[PDB]
Amino acid sequence: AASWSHPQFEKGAETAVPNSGGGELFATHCAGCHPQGGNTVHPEKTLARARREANGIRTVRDVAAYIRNPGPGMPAFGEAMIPPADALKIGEYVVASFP
Ligand code: HEC
Repeated sequence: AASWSHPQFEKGAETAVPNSGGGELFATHCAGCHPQGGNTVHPEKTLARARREANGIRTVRDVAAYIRNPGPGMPAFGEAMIPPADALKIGEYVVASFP
């Protein structure tokens, strides 16, 4: 934006980003408390499939919903921090990763 800079018709360059990967997003937002799918804050609440499913957290979209209003000691993630597409990726990684 110099004095001589011209108007543009082009728009939306800002949002032309790659889709982030689930593993990286997990490492960034979750692995601190859930390393290797465990739980360092509440030891009984691991991400092991049977345990997630005991509370009805069965699918990718169950994960992506759970993080919006989770249990004590876990922060809630709203949609500015973890947009819907990113929530799905994190759900995918949880389901693909922790038996
Ligand atoms: C620590 C500050 C946490 C961060 C960051 C994340 N989680 Fe978490 N998680 C944490 C606690 C203390 C608990 C137990 C809450 C309770 O009910 O007592 C959990 C639980 C989960 C679960 C399972 C819920 C259940 O079985 O009832 C899941 C599926 C889960 N957490 C996923 C998850 C994801 C995907 C995160 C990053 C986006 C994440 N957690 C962050 C502690 C913390």
